[PDB]
Amino acid sequence: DIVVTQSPKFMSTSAGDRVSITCKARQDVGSAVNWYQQKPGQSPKLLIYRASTRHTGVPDRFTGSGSGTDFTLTISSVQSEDVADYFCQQYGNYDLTFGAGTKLELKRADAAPTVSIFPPSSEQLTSGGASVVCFLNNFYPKDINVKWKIDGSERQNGVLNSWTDQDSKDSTYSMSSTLTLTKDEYERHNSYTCEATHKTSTSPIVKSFNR
Amino acid sequence: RTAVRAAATERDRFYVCPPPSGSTVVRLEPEQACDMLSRIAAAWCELQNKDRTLWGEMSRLNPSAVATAALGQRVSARMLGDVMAISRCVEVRGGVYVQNSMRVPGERGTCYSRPLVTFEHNGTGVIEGQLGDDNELLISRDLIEPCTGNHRRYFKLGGGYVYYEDYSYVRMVEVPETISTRVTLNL
Amino acid sequence: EVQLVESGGGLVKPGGSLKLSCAASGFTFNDYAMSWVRQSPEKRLEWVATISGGGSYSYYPDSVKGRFTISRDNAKNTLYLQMSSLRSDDTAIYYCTRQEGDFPLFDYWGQGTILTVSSAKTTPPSVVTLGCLVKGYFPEPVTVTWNSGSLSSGVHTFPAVLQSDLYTLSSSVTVTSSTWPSQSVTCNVAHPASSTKVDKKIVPR
Repeated sequence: DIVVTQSPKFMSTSAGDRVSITCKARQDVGSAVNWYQQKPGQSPKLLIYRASTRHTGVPDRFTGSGSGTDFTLTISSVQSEDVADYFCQQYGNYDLTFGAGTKLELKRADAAPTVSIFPPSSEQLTSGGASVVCFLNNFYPKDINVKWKIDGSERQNGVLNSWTDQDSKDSTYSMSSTLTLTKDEYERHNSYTCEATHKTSTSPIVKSFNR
Repeated sequence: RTAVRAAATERDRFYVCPPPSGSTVVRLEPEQACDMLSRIAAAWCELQNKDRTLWGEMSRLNPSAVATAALGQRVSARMLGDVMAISRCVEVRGGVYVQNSMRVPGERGTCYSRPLVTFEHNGTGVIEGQLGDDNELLISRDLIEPCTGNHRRYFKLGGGYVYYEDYSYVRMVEVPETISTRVTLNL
Repeated sequence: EVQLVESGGGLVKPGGSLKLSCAASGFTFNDYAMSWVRQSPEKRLEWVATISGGGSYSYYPDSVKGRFTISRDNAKNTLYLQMSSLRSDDTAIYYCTRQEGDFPLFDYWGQGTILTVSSAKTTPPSVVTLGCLVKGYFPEPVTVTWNSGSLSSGVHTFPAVLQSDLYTLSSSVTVTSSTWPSQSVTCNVAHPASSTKVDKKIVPR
């Protein structure tokens, strides 16, 4: 198969600015590459075909290019909606193949995560287990490192994180974190704390609770 | 594009080839056993003898092309075990038209491998074939493929060539640049 | 408008069988070749199958070949996909697609297939910023809102995560420190595949 390599995964820019993305087919395709857009929650949408020529609908900041093996989408001046996932396919060969995809990201403008912790709920214990929630809303960039502590003792066993997509109003990432542990494991400790570690801070920003 | 560029050649004639039944049956001339022009005979003969082995190999996977060369005549050949079977490939006169599209009419998404041709005569009436290797004309339109993007091809159309792009006709062309393994001898 | 609806998906035991279908409107159907393209649990969009405009021909990756059968039916503009030996890693969203002359052009809605285990049902333990922890449920999807739409802003409903073998999602919503609990606030959960529905008032202890 004509393996098509779309580096990179992440791609971060700013409002109204220059962007582009690279796809390297493993054999010659010439003019015969395609780029699709996938805004979060929707299906794909055809942008550019035969390389570098638009579909009947697409704004004209979007420009593809090149041919042979080295194809590159570029977007002149970014807007709000232009944040999406961006996918290249080729069609010189069955079997048909797409690139790995490339994720866009605006820059306005960092910020600090509003970290609140939560207890296992009243009824949750009665069914027989305990889960501690730590949210981290409205921060930038995506990169962050939450670490739990059970009476000042670190825990990475039994944790499920979940990052949100970048906001459409403001462009800030959030994330959640869930320390699932047993009822009897919960009973036998006291002070439970979730410890952030973002660029924004010098120090680990922290919330905790007792009992 | 229900459209059809008419064609003519010269002394690269269009032939059609029928399958040979074993009317005629042949083999190859095997290695023949062999005073400054003494030395030229013995090398030449050994060359012919060694080059024999090659012709062998090629006879087993493309006999038609062997017999066409050995008999200087367009022929269809195929093997029956360790032996060949031949017929004269008949010539074609009448108009030889080359359909402009390589798209398959109903099966919108699939394509033809090599350009469709409409042509008359060859005992007899109209035929809807397609363009074979080097002016073979094929009675059958079943060299198919699914439509790639960036399909550029150059087919030998009679004397000349014919360029096609995106499974659709472009022009005629003469392929200017020859490459050669011919080894001329300054005399 | 050229529009495009498809259906068939749900949960299926490995080795199972399933037929998808796809209702094509707003264009002259058989003029175009139809296709089937599948998004993994994240990305990758594997091309699955592509049939010719008339019917006669169709083409496959070796991955899905034998197992899957593409077909169309031009009497009433519908494209099908027949999966068999249905396999765990076939778990993906299935977008039906129209091709122009060589490649996919108007992608369809999306249509999720999953494999293997059992429809365990949600729980939401209930949880200034507050929240809602929906846990132990299967399969996708589920629906959170707050106060039946109502709360436009504040909301940060997180993506799901598969646990050992069950999903679990979380939802945060933030408000003016006074206004709660003066009007107590409800989190409206729904798991349609188990017919479960749970509006949960968030109380202090």
